[PDB]
Amino acid sequence: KPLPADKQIETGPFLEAVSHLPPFFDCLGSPVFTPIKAVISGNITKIKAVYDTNPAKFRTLQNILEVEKEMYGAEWPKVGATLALMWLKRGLRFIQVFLQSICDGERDENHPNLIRVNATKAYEMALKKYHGWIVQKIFQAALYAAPYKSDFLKALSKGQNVTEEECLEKIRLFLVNYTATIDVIYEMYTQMNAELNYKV
Amino acid sequence: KPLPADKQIETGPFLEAVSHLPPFFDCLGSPVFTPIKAVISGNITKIKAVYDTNPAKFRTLQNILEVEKEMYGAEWPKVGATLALMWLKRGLRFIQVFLQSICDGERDENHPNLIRVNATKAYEMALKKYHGWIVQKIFQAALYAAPYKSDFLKALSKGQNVTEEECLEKIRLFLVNYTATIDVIYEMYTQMNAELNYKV
Ligand SMILES: CCCCCCCCCCCCC/C=C/[C@@H](O)[C@H](CO[C@@H]1O[C@H](CO)[C@H](O)[C@H](OS(=O)(=O)O)[C@H]1O)NC(=O)CCCCCCCCCCC
Ligand SMILES: CCCCCCCCCCCCC/C=C/[C@@H](O)[C@H](CO[C@@H]1O[C@H](CO)[C@H](O)[C@H](OS(=O)(=O)O)[C@H]1O)NC(=O)CCCCCCCCCCC
Ligand SMILES: CCCCCCCCCCCCCCC
Ligand SMILES: CCCCCCCCCCCCCCC
Repeated sequence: KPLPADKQIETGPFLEAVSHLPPFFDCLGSPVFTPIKAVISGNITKIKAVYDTNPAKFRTLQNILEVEKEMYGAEWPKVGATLALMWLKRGLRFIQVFLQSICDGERDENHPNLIRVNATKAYEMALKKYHGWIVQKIFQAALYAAPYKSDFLKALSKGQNVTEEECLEKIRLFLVNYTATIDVIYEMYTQMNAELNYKV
Repeated sequence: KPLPADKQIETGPFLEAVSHLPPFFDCLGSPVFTPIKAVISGNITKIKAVYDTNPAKFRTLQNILEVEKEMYGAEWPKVGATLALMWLKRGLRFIQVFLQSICDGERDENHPNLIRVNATKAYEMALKKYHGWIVQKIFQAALYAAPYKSDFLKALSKGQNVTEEECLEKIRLFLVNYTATIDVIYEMYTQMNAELNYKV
């Protein structure tokens, strides 16, 4: 759904929406992506657990950061749902940049059947800042398991079997409100000084 | 707790016990192990979700396999809690073999400060059969992140700071009922023809 004019992101609906994302990792043709599915689902579960404690107090994502800042003092933002959402958003941004790169026709002219270049750009823009050497090396190894472009687009078409062109048009439309929402989440972290820059 | 004479493993208590395991992965000094934590926690969550549907019908692990065999016909055992426990047990066996290898004094004489040889033996005995090439390569990369032996033993001592010798004695005692329990789970899969041998 489009953002409301005030740009507040309702937590409940957000959680319902993002919970559709992990199952797509089971559509990528490689069990290599199972642990990624699980880590993202863990972030979502942690945010849901906090929300469920008091759905009014945590009605919006903005409320989560505001309330937790007040609740946790010196340990914040490296705590609670603020931390879980900090990581979740990085995964959401990876997906944004990846999909946008594919839709924008970016490709390796000698491997046009792969999506490695798109995944690498997304990784650099969303995650690499926060990863040490061994994690980067595992990402590089995992790229071998990334699906062929055609197979990837087939994972997104609801089985239906449309053309690549039709699939990409649907992704382009999806990206409008998706990108807008992720941008608001990033803005909130920035404006609240809630972003951390430690490496894993 | 020791096995009852009839060797039935009560599901509730089992779930309570195994839920202590994922947090140990956060004590290993490397965020590389977070996705492993998450995958194991996912197995546990899936078994708990089935159990919670009907705690009497699923009172024991044996009941889970028996009931699901009857519930799911041709799709079983690649379904439900049977599948989740099939994978969980492989992780439990890895931990068994790893700990036992350390306790038995197995080491690489030119890297006695590492636990790579112990992890490799555990991997070979518990998981490698079920992993294709890229997953094996990721395991090998991840070994770089494995803690030094001293640090690993410090993760198990409840903070306390005992000698390595004391830590290993405690692990040896732990392994008695742990190994017995995992052996019963493996036996159940074998006797029910519930084991699968597909690779990921
Ligand atoms: C052998 C086969 C298997 C396996 C593995 C293959 C792929 C592995 C990719 C390597 C990169 C991730 C490895 C490490 C991940 C995690 O360590 C980090 C931080 O994870 C966070 O850590 C926090 C504490 O600092 C809290 O515990 C968070 O927990 S919480 O409780 O606060 O919620 C937790 O998520 N998450 C990350 O780096 C985020 C990664 C997002 C990934 C987005 C999709 C990427 C798609 C890539 C396509 C190639
Ligand atoms: C960049 C930094 C990060 C990341 C990654 C580092 C380590 C990665 C290790 C690679 C091996 C695991 C990679 C793949 C894992 C998973 O694909 C498999 C099957 O996973 C199962 O799949 C089933 C469908 O077939 C169901 O979906 C199960 O879901 S369910 O819903 O049925 O419950 C699901 O668990 N589990 C496995 O292979 C089990 C692995 C157990 C591991 C035990 C501890 C190992 C300790 C090793 C010490 C070195
Ligand atoms: C190698 C990276 C894989 C990224 C997984 C993307 C899954 C989410 C895609 C959601 C887009 C839905 C568009 C509707 C057609
Ligand atoms: C590199 C493999 C790491 C294995 C993680 C083991 C965690 C579970 C250990 C439980 C043993 C508890 C003994 C009590 C002192």
